[PDB]
Amino acid sequence: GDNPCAAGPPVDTNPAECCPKPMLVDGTIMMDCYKKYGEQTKKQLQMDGIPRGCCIAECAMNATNMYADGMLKRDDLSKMFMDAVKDKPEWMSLVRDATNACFELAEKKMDEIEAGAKLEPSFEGEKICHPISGTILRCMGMMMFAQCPASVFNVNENCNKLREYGSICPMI
Amino acid sequence: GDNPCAAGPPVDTNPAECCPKPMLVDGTIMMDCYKKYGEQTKKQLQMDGIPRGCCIAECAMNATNMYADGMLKRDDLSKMFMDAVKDKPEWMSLVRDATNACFELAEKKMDEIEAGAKLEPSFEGEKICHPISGTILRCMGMMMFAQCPASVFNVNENCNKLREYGSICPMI
Repeated sequence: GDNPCAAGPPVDTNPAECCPKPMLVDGTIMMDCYKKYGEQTKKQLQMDGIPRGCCIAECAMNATNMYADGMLKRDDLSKMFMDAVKDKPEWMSLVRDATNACFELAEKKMDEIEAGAKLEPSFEGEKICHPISGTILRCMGMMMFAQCPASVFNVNENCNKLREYGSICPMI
Repeated sequence: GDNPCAAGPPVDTNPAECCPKPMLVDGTIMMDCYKKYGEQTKKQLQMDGIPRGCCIAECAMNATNMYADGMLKRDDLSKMFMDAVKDKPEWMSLVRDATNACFELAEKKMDEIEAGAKLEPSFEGEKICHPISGTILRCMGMMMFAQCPASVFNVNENCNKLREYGSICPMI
């Protein structure tokens, strides 16, 4: 009632069911990528200090031949993204916008990412990946929840409470 | 296991319990502003067309003498934000950046923001707000969840899976 942000989220609500977000990179690559590098990233998530590069993310960008020499091909990556939504126009609008946001926003933490990229394995079999991918690939993902197309959003008592929670509460 | 983003989040996990995010605007002001314009804002989420301005935010930006003539006082707001977290240096780093991100992201969607300010009330008794207030503060609100200091975050099974969820699932 009075305190919605006390309550927390709606219980059995899946944001992908509330919002059918598209593949900017093929869904089966990430399943593969996660299963490969999921266990490590979940550790690295709980580490302090300089943030460690997300290996799922570099593994995915490698596969699509977008990453090379510490470099993600922004130029090539965009169109790669533009092509996914050739089939869903309501998303075309968002993705274009989100791209330069993610990239130019990534430009702010260049010095921290540059630091993140130089690190050595925290234990046996830790793969040190360049964090740039995971910036962009997380950034893009978070971005697509945030401005879900009014045309694609799944509306219901739950998903409404869900959109309502996430929309109002962060500032509350 | 393999698909964590299938399972969804844990149900009884508060993102603010996992991260006791600071009040940059008095926690009780938002209660009032929410209590006043809450029903109205929850409608506008479901409305189409040009995005409608968040009034809670505008009301809060008013009360703290930050909103005036359709213009948010960037300088004073900047300064107001430090004053909240002067007592939490672990947040200062974050707060400064989030300030400039939120503003500069708002710089991107200006022509879209401008349209929202010109709209006409959809019926009897709609109060129309400038979307800038709700823009910056929603941006601001999500950011500190997003960059919750490893020093501030509560470590436990839930809060850890939760973090694990939010970092990895958006990109899947």
